[PDB]
Amino acid sequence: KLSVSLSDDDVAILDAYVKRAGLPSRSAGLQHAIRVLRYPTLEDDYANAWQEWSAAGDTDAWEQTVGDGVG
Amino acid sequence: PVKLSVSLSDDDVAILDAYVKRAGLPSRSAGLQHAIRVLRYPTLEDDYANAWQEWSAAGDTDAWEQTVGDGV
Amino acid sequence: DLMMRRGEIWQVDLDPARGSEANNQRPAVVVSNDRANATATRLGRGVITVVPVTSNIAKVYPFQVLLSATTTGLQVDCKAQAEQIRSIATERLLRPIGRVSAAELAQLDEALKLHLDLWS
Amino acid sequence: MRRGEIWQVDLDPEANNQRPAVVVSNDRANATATRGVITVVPVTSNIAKVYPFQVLLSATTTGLQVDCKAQAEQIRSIATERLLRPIGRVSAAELAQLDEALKLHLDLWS
Amino acid sequence: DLMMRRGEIWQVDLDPNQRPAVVVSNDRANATATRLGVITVVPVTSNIAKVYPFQVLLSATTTGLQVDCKAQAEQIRSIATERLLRPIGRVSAAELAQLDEALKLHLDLWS
Amino acid sequence: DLMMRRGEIWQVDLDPARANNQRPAVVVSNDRANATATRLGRGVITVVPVTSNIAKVYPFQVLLSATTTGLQVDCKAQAEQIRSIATERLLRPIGRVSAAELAQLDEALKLHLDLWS
Repeated sequence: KLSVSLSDDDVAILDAYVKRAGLPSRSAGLQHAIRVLRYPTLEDDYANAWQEWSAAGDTDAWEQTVGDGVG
Repeated sequence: PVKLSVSLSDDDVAILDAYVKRAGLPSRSAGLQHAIRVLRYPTLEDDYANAWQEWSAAGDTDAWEQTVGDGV
Repeated sequence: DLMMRRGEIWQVDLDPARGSEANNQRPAVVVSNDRANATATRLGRGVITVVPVTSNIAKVYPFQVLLSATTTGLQVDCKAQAEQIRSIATERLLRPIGRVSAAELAQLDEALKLHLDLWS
Repeated sequence: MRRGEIWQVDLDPEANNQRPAVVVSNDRANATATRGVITVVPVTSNIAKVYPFQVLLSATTTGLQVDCKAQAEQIRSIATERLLRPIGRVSAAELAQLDEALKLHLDLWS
Repeated sequence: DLMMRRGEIWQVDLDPNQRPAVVVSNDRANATATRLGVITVVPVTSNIAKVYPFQVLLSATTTGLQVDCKAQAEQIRSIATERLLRPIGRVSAAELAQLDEALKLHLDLWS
Repeated sequence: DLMMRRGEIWQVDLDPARANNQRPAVVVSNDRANATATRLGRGVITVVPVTSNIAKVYPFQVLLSATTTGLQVDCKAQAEQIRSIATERLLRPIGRVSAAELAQLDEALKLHLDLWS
């Protein structure tokens, strides 16, 4: 547990995010923020991972399961 | 200046301190201000890419280049 | 302003064959993070993760969340089944319906943490 | 069926279409699944890159022949009848890494 | 010899070509600049299909900009005073507050 | 590819014709934009021109102390000359202002642009 000093606008942004995302606490909001700071190229990581996945044919391999448990 | 008591894991505080050292910031609080702004604008990088692409794509904006040497 | 993002409800095709193959056509809540979702929308293609939704309320379990027609845009009251979570190609997105309320989204986060043993 | 185990999965509708995956649904849902789906994370041997939503599983403890990676971004709930046989299980550290990768991909606070 | 004030939309001459821009330098610096000098402005365009966080929607007025436009704070520029031709109008205090936020976002400034 | 970062001093080309009106400038745009422009190889960077005329340092200008690596003479950043330029006008990196000098430059920008609270 720490004590931080932020501006009124900072706490307003944080509270709006926590509200929109349905998070239980400002600490949860800040955890999301830190997790975003943590991975700067995550969008790129997803693009490349999906590219590997499609290039290997794995969506065709696993697609027979897409309807399991439903219907 | 609003003050908060917040609970962050050891790993989370390590990430925050690493961002602070990385960005040459004076305190964890400044680190968290940066983090909150990032929270507010999640697609900012793509926003800049698209804004620059539209700007360069418009021919009515190249004229602004003519001012690059004003005052110097 | 639905943009294919987390918390949004979309009608998706869950049939392996798709085409003229009938049924397996369900609403679903997007639960993949919005960096992934925004990447899929930017590329026009990707792999998202959704929680299927059913109008057969039946017995409600702690890993399922009641979704109300008043807020979601669904025609009837439904139930998100976190135990049926699955990643799908964005090609299987059919039609945006709306999004869950903030309360419903919080409880769907709870249900996911329970189903996947991610409570801390 | 327990969380963290690697199992061989039947992906047929025919021939030999079977692939390993890690069980990530909790043990009790696994025990009551046939009342039915088990939630698994696919695994691949291509480890040229390992992204933050993916976890390396070390051939020492896997039971697989080579180092692999669990692709938490490809999580899928599948029919219980597809779980053929157990091949191995991840270490406690690998399973914690998989927890973090799942929270990351699914935007889940902790 | 006109006075140019922060928040005013001005028509600027880009000749070595005439474009609207919002004055964002403070009025002390502007008053000095008319006598010296450069004024810092934010270019305005009519392409409002998307308004990114470092841009501000300027709603059309009857006497100013006839169509909705946007101020692009990511294109902020300091230009020679002589280029400032005429005032077109004033952004509202709400539009200028949004422009302050866009400038702080783009320039990594707080408070 | 050279990563442009806020608070770093780059040699920039400010001539409209692209004539040896090149001079140092401090990058002041945020590093999300800067890193995007770096990653894509195109974009627009916002900089503050620097001059070796340190006759008087007004509150909207910042004294930059000379270093062994970067600027060899003391200079001043002119926040009143802030301008956005295409990335191809950034020629080569020279150095980096201190943390204190960058805070000073924050205050100078907020003063020149009326962004103070």
